[PDB]
Amino acid sequence: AMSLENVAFNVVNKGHFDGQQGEVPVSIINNTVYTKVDGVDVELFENKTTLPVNVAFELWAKRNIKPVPEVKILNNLGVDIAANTVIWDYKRDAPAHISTIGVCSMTDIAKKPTETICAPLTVFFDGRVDGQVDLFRNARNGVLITEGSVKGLQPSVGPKQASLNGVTLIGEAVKTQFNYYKKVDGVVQQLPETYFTQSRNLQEFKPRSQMEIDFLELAMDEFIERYKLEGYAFEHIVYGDFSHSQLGGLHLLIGLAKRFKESPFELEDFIPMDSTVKNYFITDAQTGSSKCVCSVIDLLLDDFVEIIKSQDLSVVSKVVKVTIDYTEISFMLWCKDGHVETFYPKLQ
Amino acid sequence: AMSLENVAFNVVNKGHFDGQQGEVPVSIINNTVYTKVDGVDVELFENKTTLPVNVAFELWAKRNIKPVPEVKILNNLGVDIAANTVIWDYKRDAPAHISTIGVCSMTDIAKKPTETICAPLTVFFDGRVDGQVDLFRNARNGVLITEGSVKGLQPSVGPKQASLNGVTLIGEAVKTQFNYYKKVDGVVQQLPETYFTQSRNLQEFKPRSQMEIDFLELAMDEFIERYKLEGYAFEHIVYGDFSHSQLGGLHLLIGLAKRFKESPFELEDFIPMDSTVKNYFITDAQTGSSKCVCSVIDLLLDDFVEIIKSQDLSVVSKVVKVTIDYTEISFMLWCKDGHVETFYPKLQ
Amino acid sequence: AMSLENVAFNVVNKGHFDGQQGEVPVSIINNTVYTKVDGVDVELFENKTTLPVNVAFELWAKRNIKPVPEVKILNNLGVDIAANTVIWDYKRDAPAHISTIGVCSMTDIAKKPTETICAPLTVFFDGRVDGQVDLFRNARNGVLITEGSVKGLQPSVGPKQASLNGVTLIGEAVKTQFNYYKKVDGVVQQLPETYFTQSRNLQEFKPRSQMEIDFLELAMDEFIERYKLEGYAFEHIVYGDFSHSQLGGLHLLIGLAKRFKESPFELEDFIPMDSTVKNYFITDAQTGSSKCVCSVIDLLLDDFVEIIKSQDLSVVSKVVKVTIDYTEISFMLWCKDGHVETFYPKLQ
Amino acid sequence: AMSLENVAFNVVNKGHFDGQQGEVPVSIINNTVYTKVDGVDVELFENKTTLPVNVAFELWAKRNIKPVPEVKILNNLGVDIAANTVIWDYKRDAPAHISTIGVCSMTDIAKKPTETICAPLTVFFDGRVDGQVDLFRNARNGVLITEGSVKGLQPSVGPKQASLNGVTLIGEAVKTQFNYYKKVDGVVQQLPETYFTQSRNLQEFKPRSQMEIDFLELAMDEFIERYKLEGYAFEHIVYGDFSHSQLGGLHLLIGLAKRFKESPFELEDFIPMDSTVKNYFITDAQTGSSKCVCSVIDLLLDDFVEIIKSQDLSVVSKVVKVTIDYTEISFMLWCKDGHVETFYPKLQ
Amino acid sequence: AMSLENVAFNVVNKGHFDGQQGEVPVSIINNTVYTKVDGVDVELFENKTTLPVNVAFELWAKRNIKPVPEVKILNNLGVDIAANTVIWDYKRDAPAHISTIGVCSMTDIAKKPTETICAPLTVFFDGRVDGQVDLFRNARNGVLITEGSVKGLQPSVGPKQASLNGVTLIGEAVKTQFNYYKKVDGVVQQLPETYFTQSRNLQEFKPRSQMEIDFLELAMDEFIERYKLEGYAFEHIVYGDFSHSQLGGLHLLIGLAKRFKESPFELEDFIPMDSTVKNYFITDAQTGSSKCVCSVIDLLLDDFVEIIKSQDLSVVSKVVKVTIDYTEISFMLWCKDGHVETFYPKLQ
Ligand SMILES: CC(=O)Nc1cc(C)[nH]n1
Ligand SMILES: CC(=O)Nc1cc(C)[nH]n1
Repeated sequence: AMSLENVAFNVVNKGHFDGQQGEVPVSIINNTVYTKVDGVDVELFENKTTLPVNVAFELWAKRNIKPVPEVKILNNLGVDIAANTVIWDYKRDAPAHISTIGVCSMTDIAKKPTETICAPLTVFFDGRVDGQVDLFRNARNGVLITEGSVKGLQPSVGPKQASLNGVTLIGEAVKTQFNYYKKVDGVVQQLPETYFTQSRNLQEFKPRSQMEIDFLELAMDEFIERYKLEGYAFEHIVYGDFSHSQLGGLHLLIGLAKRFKESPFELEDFIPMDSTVKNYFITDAQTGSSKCVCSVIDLLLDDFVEIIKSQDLSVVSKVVKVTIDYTEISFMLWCKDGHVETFYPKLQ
Repeated sequence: AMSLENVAFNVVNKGHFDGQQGEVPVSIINNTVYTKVDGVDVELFENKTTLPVNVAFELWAKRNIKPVPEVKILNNLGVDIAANTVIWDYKRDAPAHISTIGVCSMTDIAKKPTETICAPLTVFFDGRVDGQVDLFRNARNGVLITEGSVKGLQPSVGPKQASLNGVTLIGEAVKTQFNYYKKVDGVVQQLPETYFTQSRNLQEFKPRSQMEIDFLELAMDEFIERYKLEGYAFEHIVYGDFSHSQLGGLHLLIGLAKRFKESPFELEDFIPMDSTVKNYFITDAQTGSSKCVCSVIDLLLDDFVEIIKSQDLSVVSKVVKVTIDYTEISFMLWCKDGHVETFYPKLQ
Repeated sequence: AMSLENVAFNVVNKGHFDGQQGEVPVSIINNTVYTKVDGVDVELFENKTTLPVNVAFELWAKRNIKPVPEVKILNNLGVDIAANTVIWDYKRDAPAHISTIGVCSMTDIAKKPTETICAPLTVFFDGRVDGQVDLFRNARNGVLITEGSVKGLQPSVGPKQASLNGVTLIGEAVKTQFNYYKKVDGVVQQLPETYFTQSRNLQEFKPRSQMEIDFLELAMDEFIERYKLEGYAFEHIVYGDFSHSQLGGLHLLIGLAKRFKESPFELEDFIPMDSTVKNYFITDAQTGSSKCVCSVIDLLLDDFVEIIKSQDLSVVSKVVKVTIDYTEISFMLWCKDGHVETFYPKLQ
Repeated sequence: AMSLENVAFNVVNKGHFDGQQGEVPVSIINNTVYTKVDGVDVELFENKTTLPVNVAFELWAKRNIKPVPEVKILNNLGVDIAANTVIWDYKRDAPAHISTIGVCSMTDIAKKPTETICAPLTVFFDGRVDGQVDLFRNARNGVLITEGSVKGLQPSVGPKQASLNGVTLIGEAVKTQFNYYKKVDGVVQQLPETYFTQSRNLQEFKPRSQMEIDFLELAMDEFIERYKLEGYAFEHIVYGDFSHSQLGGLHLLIGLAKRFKESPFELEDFIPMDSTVKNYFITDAQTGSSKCVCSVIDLLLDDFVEIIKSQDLSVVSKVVKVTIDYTEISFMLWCKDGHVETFYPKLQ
Repeated sequence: AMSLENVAFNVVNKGHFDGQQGEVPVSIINNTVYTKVDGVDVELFENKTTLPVNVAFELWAKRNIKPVPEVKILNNLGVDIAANTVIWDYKRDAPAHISTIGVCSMTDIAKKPTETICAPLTVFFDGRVDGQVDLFRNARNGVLITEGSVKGLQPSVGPKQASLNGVTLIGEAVKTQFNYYKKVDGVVQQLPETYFTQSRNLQEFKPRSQMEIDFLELAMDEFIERYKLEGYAFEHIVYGDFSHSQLGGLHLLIGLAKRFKESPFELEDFIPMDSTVKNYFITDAQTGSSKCVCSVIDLLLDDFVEIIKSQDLSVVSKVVKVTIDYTEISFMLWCKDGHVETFYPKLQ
């Protein structure tokens, strides 16, 4: 017996949908769900989605509360829908996928991912749930995550981090590093060798290597000297150039983190969604240097150094393609006299 | 197990709330309730009330579908709340009363009208439902309707008409004429002698007496001659004066009905609610004669004639009070040289 | 170059989307689209759909303005989507189908119905548009309408009427009677023998046979005598019984039309959508007789007489299935001593 | 002369409703109130309540701007309505009570708390306002606060802190510690002996005793040794266990504050309201340890130690009831072999 | 070809409107603009203005992204509209001006500021754009900013700071200090000699002189001794008096910044807009001292000291007028026995 009042009862008593029996009084006003608590209305949910308020409330209550892949990974792997769960996208305050399978009567296209309506969609399967590995084997298109070996299936070790209730973390009390598998048209696809983005924040950035510790603690010229980075334009690409009206370079998150500790700046997230490469309209508060579209990627500095040092520097300009988070990221590489001028995630 | 989906199931399958088990998918968008029917959304309800959309939907689904007293009668009798029913006010597209008793968890102040929260409120009791005559006996304040006699209690015969699903009618297949009883502080009141308004429409007006048939069929001067109405200003009060910029008189619905058959006119219902006296901003389309506040009452022409002929015509101006639909209606009576100049429901 | 301003320009200048170049200023406020005309805002569209206002505006502007099958026919034939058109559902003030093909970038699942996304969906094809008969030949699932014959394919003659801009009519200046073809999994189906509903209105009902003329002009007992209908409960089923609180029978639109000419009544369309059988909460204004769920079908009286006269009257109660508008309609048949007691479209 | 424009004038010129004469131009759009300031609209208020925008604006403008009891105290004391003031609930961005007395024409149930409509409600009275102590003496149900002695009335010394414009504080320039009194059915009730919650925040937590200073500065094992807390499960209850997928214990705010200084974590306030015990869906960012419903109380560590040390530890499981903020708080006490296993505010 | 989809394409690809060709799918729901990105809706803009959502979206996309005068300066100079640009007011999340010139078809009153509709309005002109100095010379009313000399026009050196994408800053990589010019009724007006407010924040306040460094680092009595400020009531005016229920003085931002480092407090910005003098409802969290209307100005402490030391202290009370940000600011000066009691920006 699925109902708005039962979903609300579960949120109030269990912190989320937990299949418990019960009902609480609910009032819906505009895009907000309230419940009566001792005569007064208490807000349970504000709809920030393009779905009807009561439908979005139910999908949010039915969100997966285990560590799940970050939405950028699912998107890069072509995931269209999840099997019998909701992957909540905390970057967008919305369900990661339009439709559901066995979750909500309003958004369900099927009750089971074995229904033929699901065959053309890449269904997300979670091996931690009974029967989901078998459902992936029977699925025409799909992405599977597991905590271990699936007999005969060649795995892809994914990122160390996962999203647990919107908190991206590397698990200590829980497992966040999964094996990934993908099928396209009934055929298991070999996932490519890839780098992974680190998913760090500007305000709580922590270094994850000796090189990263040295970047944050050492001065620009001594770091470049220590890591033999002369001629690789790190002064522009990583540290950033704030001397002209147009802000130069600044494409690695660690470079923004170093700058942030000294001088504040505004980052306008004009397409707010989870993605491997992020685009910001940046305004440096100290200098007034700005850039409408500043592409930023959070790679471990060692990974970025390996990528830039593995390029041929004899061409004026060329597209450099790098697999990051399972997707092909195009970078624009500009050279002059055998040295780098700039290297940035190519603005499509 | 009360729920939005269960209320919606009942509306879809039973035409209203009928206590049936079942659920249908629902979507709420702004003030509208939809249900999914074969992949597409179908509108079930548009909220025109000041209550939350899902709460108003439930009270409307739980509306009384038997002939009930017209809201103007309940209001005139001081009814605050109904016992275990919702009197739906079709003039306002809203519940007639703010709160409920044993109807909806969001609006309920009590489950049974015997709860002490109900003692100071005039509760409406319906003798057609088992135990309601007995609950009126135990209630401090209340109004009771019955189809037959109540032992020891003398009845007040109500109007012939009742509202059945928003259609005011005099029943032939159902009883619409009720016996009324009222208690104030545990004491059964003596309800006053009263006239009743006829609750007719302008577009489907039917005469209910030989005098009314004669008013509609005869010319003004011969009707006044036949019923000895000279000096009673019916030319102004009932027929209406459309010769000046300000529309004169026209306070009886039968007079508006007679005019409507010949020439159309606009009636702006600027306070849309059920009331004994209605106020309209009228604009006569043929002449351009108009009046911002034209008070209109639908009395049987014989009743209006009895009222006007029972007045002292020796005073220039005075307030004439008449019990109509159990309430005191003030009329302004203007006389000159022993004859009526005007007589209208006093705009206060 | 598709845009809101271009869609609005087409509506203002062409009465609908006509592929014309141009832009007009637009303002969107809540669910309404306005355009500036000489300094003031003029309403172009009010969104009554569950889609975003600008998306619904575009689909409505791009509606098919030729006579098209009534939505009840398309639904009964399992149509999921239309090829390169929008079938506007005027009963719901919304698009008949969730998604589009080659119509609007927000709702398109494909640009051409030959895309593999369309293969599992029953696509509606219109033989009056070039290449659509050929696209039906290549489609896995679909419904085709034509004005003439299709080589090798045997046709199913559809209803005489079609919907032209929301007006259901039998064409004189345009063709409204189509040949129907349907394919399921690449195989041209044999469409079943079917009756068709007449799609008439209560307020403008016209008889379409001598029997129907006789039903409307003759008295109940002489019509039943003339057409040898004794023992078939037409007094209850067709004419209606208004003598008890629950309105008896009244399931044929012609019976409601005959009643409507004499006495008015309220029909509450509680599931407002196009369907072969309609359900109304009816309240007879004259008697006060009412029914929460009164199923009404508009069959030609001759067709209804053929159906009822082709039934075995020896069973107390049974389900009678009749193909109407290509769908299986279940009727409940109740008999006693070899005569009909009642026969109604089964409320399920 | 109460008006929207006058309320807006007071907000603009006095910072709140101050009974001043004047009007400013106002525009209402959706749930926001604006005023024209030199040709442009400036936002004065955004309605986050379930009341109409103009009504909520007026109640917020008419909010009590003196230190008042925290809403959790008023709720625990059964307060239904306030006499001639609005207690604004800053946790909910809404009025603490549905109705008013002598405040706003839309929400007023009475002008004076002596009206019989108020007799069944527990009215809040403020002794700092002339005549309110006398109104409490005449009230059938009520809660009174005073800054001093009321002759013959036995007082209850309340918490040190009060809310002043949504800032909970212990007054230095103003008095925040009141005497509390309560009446139920005309009878003055003896308020129970109680502990009080400290109303601290996680981000600005300050210790209020030597034990609390020692908890925050000392390591877990030396604090437990110093205060003889061996066998009382403080490692689980207060410090928290982050080693398993389900976060263990962590029910005292001081324990969360200590953790917060070292590692950040997410606290989802899924029922956002003021209450003695708060429930959070917690996700520890460092470990990934989480709990859907983690009940947290802010007791002074000395008070919590007194409570836990005053319990019999010979039973496996039992409900321990403790008066906190005038209300009975149930705790679940789990013991094994004479030692505590867990002790938490019982999830109802 | 201006369109909603083209504006959205520019925002997605260029970070703002940049005149680029292209379209992206857009959905408008209530007051939010979304775009489809790989099947899911991503929020591009939330309308906080009183304009229609699509119109506000376009004006925000077309905002001036160069350093522009702060809105408080434009308002103080009487600016009504901008020539061929939108000055976005980040304090109000809205356009600084109601109408536009050559920007958006919905808000344009003209395409060029030379149109006679513009003659009575004070048009803002930007000398950094070709032809704008000439348009100011031809304009009847206007305000011009330049980065240099305009032949024959006497300049006014404006504030050092400008707003760049809502970040107020003193430019290093860009010029933020402009020359200002104003015309009223075809006549160039001499701008008055003025002080400028410093436009600092409470949370990131930095001193801009040795006196300001000394105010923040020295104790109250030694700063007053060092700068010979005895008898000038800085203890009240600048430092603030938190000893009584009504918070005394505290009218200089530097005084609030000094207090903020020690004890937190709530500043309610009840008229949220950019202005030379700001009014806050302040509540000191430590003491509970509060003031409904606390006028605060951010003057450099040296400028405030010069103003207060340039006043005659022999009158009990008088209005002191000071030009600040080109506007006349009235201050109330209260003296006793030749010493200052209080000096505050006069509450109108
Ligand atoms: C006070 C009171 O007598 N109420 C009654 C009596 C009866 C017979 N019905 N209701
Ligand atoms: C399967 C199939 O034969 N479809 C056809 C054939 C023709 C002549 N039209 N459509």
